[PDB]
Amino acid sequence: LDPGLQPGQFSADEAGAQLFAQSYQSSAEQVLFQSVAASWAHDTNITAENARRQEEAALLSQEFAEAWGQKAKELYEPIWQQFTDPQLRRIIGAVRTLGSANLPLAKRQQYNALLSQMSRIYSTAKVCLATCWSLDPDLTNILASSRSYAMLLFAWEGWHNAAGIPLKPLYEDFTALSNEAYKQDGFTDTGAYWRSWYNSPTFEDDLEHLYQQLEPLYLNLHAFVRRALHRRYGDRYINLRGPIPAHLLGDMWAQSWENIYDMVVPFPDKPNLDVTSTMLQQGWQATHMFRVAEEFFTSLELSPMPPEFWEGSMLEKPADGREVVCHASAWDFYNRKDFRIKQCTRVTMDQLSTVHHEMGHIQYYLQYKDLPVSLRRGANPGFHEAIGDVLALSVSTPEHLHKIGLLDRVTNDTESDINYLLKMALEKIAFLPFGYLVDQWRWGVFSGRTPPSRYNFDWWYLRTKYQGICPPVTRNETHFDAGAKFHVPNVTPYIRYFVSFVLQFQFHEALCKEAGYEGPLHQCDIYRSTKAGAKLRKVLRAGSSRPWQEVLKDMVGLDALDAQPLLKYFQLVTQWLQEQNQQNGEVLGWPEYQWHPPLPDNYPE
Ligand SMILES: *[C@@H]1O[C@H](CO[C@@H]2O[C@@H](C)[C@@H](O)[C@@H](O)[C@@H]2O)[C@@H](O[C@@H]2O[C@H](CO)[C@@H](O[C@@H]3O[C@H](CO[C@H]4O[C@H](CO)[C@@H](O)[C@H](O)[C@@H]4O)[C@@H](O)[C@H](O)[C@@H]3O)[C@H](O)[C@H]2NC(C)=O)[C@H](O)[C@H]1NC(C)=O
Ligand SMILES: CS(=O)(=O)N[C@@H](CCCCN)C(=O)NC[C@H](CC1(C(=O)N[C@@H](Cc2ccc(O)cc2)C(=O)O)CCCC1)C(=O)O
Ligand SMILES: *[C@@H]1O[C@H](CO[C@@H]2O[C@@H](C)[C@@H](O)[C@@H](O)[C@@H]2O)[C@@H](O[C@@H]2O[C@H](CO)[C@@H](O)[C@H](O)[C@H]2NC(C)=O)[C@H](O)[C@H]1NC(C)=O
Ligand SMILES: *[C@@H]1O[C@H](CO)[C@@H](O)[C@H](O)[C@H]1NC(C)=O
Ligand SMILES: [Cl-]
Ligand SMILES: [Cl-]
Ligand SMILES: [Mg+2]
Ligand SMILES: [Mg+2]
Ligand SMILES: [Zn+2]
Repeated sequence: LDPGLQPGQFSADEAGAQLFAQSYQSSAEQVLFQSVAASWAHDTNITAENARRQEEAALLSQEFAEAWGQKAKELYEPIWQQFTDPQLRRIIGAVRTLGSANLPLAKRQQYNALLSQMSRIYSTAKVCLATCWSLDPDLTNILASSRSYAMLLFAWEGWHNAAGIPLKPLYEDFTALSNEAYKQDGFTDTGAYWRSWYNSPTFEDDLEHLYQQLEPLYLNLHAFVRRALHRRYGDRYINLRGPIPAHLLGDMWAQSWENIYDMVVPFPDKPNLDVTSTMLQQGWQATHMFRVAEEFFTSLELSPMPPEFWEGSMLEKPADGREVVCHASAWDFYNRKDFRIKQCTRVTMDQLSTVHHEMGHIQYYLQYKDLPVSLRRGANPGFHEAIGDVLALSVSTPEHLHKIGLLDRVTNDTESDINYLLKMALEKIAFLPFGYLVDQWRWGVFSGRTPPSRYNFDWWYLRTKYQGICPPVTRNETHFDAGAKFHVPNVTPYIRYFVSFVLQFQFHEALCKEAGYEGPLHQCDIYRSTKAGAKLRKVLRAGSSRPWQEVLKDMVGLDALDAQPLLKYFQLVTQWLQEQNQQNGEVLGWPEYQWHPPLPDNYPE
């Protein structure tokens, strides 16, 4: 470790810990920068050489964490928990938590190589027929636009086999090393460390209680959509009392159902609220999508994207041969200057939402860039996920789409409302069970309740339990279907997204009220509300300097996650779907839990 970066001397009392914390953060900024820079260099240009440089950058961060962490334990381990300044307790408590830097050097190298190899498997997997399809755009477009059961099945099976199977041995090894590292910091397993970010002793119970409120909305949406699919695919491929085959819902993971809106829209004679075809007819490209998203942010008197963002970002998939990680991402280089998005942008309405999601991450980075590096985080990780989704809620309204030229026809009637709320339910309510289950699966793997011998059995137990889907071909434990979802091999926690899909409606309600809007919540558009912008800016500028419960109280008037704003938003369609399902004599749920569809006659082709 370079001499500039090593801890010096500090007094073993609270006053010395303040000076230690100040000096830690000054050096950490430079270690953060070299780490982000090396991760960026590779994911936009996947080469063996860039992988090696990234592993070397990771090893430097471990050296730094060990040096300062051992210094913190030497001076403050028996006393920091009683320090009077709560912000200091948070920083010292983090520095004493060494993470993978607890691992001896050989195991650090093994850990870092596993993360590199797991990333590469996921982001270079292909499905082959001589010629081969990538996840993004090829398989993504098949799942979204094909209505051929056998083609959808070829893409779904091809992807899950190609990405999952080779990951399993690596994921087993990663899990053990990760647990070994965090156990030395005092956590029972890695999942307990991840959950600690929310600083709530009742986190898991609080989440389960939220899901109990939301589940009836999902069950009714599920039953209605299953009926719509039955009308298209027939009684052989859809069981009206069983789980939906997992490849028919528009998305590789059945996690958003937006793409099947045309099969479920209740009143197709009203305006077509999927504006993709109009974006295509009008010639939108990726740069238009990012500039329109930026202009929403500046309409609120939030910050434009700086030149470094436009000069450095990757906004389309390279067509010059390179392999890149196409999964969208937003980067803080921790130098207060460089902030970038990497997105393999496609010209679609749901991608326009994704652009806003990613720019929300950038806006957060811009607003807290001058805090100490350890406070340059969301008030909790769910806050970071909600920012862009909140703006996108306004952007998707038919009223806003009209303003930006994407929906000529204007209507304000009950049918048009049901159409819009149904479309939003396909995006937001359908996600909730998936958002919830992914880290239930991973928490059980980290705790050892789900050993390798049950990775897929327990995955599909949860997928059926919560989402009411089933795999369309037979799976066994050589399959590793969790590993075919980006966040598993890339070791990105997922419960942040369940939190953010609830939180974003709490934010929407608060901002709409601040903007002076007095209509139905689902028709609010906060565009050009500088008062809403100022209220949002306060959250963004706080970073993680204050407990999330108190930041939330200042913003929305309550100190807890609450499902009521989401329920208020959807109330009209919640009532409508319940009435429709009763009228159609639906079974809510999937009591034929064993059912799986047959194979097509000529399968594989
Ligand atoms: C789409 O249309 C709706 C409905 O419009 C009303 O209903 C239809 C059937 C016709 O009668 C229209 O002429 C009506 O306007 C619009 O929602 C209404 O928006 C207006 C604001 O533009 C709202 O009026 C405000 O309401 C404030 C709150 O008071 C209400 O709340 C009490 C409970 O405390 C409730 O019981 C009562 O109904 C009150 O009206 C009030 O402070 C303020 O001064 C103003 O009166 C009205 O409440 C809205 N109705 C509903 C049902 O939400 C949408 O704005 C319109 N959308 C678009 C995009 O144009
Ligand atoms: C680690 S980092 O430096 O690279 N920066 C992170 C953000 C740091 C936040 C600070 N803690 C990052 O960029 N992460 C990538 C991830 C990508 C997306 C992702 O996976 N979304 C989940 C769930 C989801 C969320 C919103 C939505 O509307 C629909 C689905 C998914 O698609 O399954 C794919 C497109 C939308 C986001 C992200 O932005 O959150
Ligand atoms: C687990 O499954 C693999 C994959 O076989 C496919 O999936 C099964 C669930 C089943 O539906 C099979 O009909 C599918 O072909 C099995 O490995 C394959 O076994 C077949 C024999 O059926 C053989 O021809 C292939 O070479 C094997 N490999 C592949 C990639 O297909 C495996 O035997 C199953 N059992 C175990 C314990 O892994
Ligand atoms: C990709 O990485 C290699 C080194 O691995 C480098 O020589 C090359 O310039 C990079 N390409 C781009 C477009 O940055
Ligand atoms: Cl965060
Ligand atoms: Cl999280
Ligand atoms: Mg789409
Ligand atoms: Mg989608
Ligand atoms: Zn995000």
